[PDB]
Amino acid sequence: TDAAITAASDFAALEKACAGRLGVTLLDTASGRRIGHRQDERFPMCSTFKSMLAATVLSQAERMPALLDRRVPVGEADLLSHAPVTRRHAGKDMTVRDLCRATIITSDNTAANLLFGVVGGPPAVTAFLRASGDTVSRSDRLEPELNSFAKGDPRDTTTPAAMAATLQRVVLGEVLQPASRQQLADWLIDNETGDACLRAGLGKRWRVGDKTGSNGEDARNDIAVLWPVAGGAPWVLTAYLQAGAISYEQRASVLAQVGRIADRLIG
Amino acid sequence: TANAPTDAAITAASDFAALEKACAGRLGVTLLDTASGRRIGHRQDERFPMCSTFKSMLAATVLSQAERMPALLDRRVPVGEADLLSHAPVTRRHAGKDMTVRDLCRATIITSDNTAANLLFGVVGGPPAVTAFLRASGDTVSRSDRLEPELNSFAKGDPRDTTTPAAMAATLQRVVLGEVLQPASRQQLADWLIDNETGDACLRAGLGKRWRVGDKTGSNGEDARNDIAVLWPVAGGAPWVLTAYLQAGAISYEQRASVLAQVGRIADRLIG
Repeated sequence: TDAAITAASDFAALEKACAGRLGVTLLDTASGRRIGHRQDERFPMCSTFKSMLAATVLSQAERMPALLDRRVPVGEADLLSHAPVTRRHAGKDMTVRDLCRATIITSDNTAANLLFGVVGGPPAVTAFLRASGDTVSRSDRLEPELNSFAKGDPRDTTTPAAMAATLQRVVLGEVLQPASRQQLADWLIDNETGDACLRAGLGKRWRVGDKTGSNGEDARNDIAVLWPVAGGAPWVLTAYLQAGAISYEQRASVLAQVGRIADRLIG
Repeated sequence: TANAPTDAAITAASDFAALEKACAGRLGVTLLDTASGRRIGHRQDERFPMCSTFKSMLAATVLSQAERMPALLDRRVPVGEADLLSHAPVTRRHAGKDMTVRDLCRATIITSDNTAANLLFGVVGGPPAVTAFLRASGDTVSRSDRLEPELNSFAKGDPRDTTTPAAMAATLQRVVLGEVLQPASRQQLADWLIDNETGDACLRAGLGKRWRVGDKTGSNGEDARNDIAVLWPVAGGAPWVLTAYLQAGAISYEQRASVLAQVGRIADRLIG
């Protein structure tokens, strides 16, 4: 129940309260120390992969800067469910840069597929991940098929620990040039879809950038970079959950509770 | 001339003059057919406060300068706690760090963000740079004079930060649809207008599905509520421009939006 979610003082109790499978990594970027729960098990990325699709675009634009201003057409036939920004531009076109922003802050699925076309598909995103040092996460399909998950099928999956290390390297490290990583961070900070997830459980001391993901079966995820507003080293927090026995809304509550527990662990 | 305006009298009005009488206000409208140049309207040459509608031209000014220094759009500007104003829905998230000029442009068009507008004035040379851009584009009427939030103040006979419906309609045509900016600039500006999030209850509420609409609103805490828009026919054809400026202090803030929605309904009937 809702009461059991709210009473949970550690990740195992939280997982038991929703009868699900929860994967979490909390990473202190100053020390490299991590606090995890099932952090090496695979979970479907769902829309959390869009953060790295955008990063792949920025990385390609470092060698061809006009790429971000290139315009790609949006057709009525390309519209998928949940395409809030691209739907306004059907019959005309959008810049690659505005497609990146849209796919991160509203999770627009049509934007994502158009950007896959621009960067060279799931192999391009996988190549960027490997190049960045991540040998675990992988992109294999487009929207909306990538949201499918089956135990033992590693397509479009990551682990909480791998994704936390990758967020650190790509958003905070040297994989991208400073201008590119700052643009990516700003999009994560402007995210609109995560207000009921990790952000709901985190206190005012953090500036948060995050990207959510979900599918229609049982998965609800949120990955985040937390910058201390007062200054200091950021933390990274990834949270992946599969819990088919509770409602969509209750899955957000579980993620909010992850944020509350994490905030206590950092102190 | 209404002694006690109601929602019902507003939605019953079928022409601009009757709509003005129903809300006991002062309404300025210009509906411009870009293919023939003809205009239909009301008080088209009287001055009204721009309020936030000027941001469309602040963004156009930035783009015009960036055509000559392209790195300008990627320059990052710090957002300080001290820069934050009451309406800062996007810049509040970035206080203590910085934002690109391009993202500040986006924020000031599609939200109520006033801090973004002041940071951008710092980059371009202030209100005088916006006025100079307007003059070079052929507008001899519109003028930018003050920073936020003072520019939203209006007094009869004080022309600071004002325009007229006819002047702004012509300027929107030249800037959004014409050759004042380079194609890539004008398309970026159109896309920001199309993405606007503050105007759902204003002109858009009165306009039918046959139009793709970009718009920019503006209002103050006294009696002004405005919305300027470019209407592209989804099926294809020539766009129309519609500017609407309202002062109506006898009705509530929410009812001022209803008056603009009714302008939209009337206009849609007039275009046929």
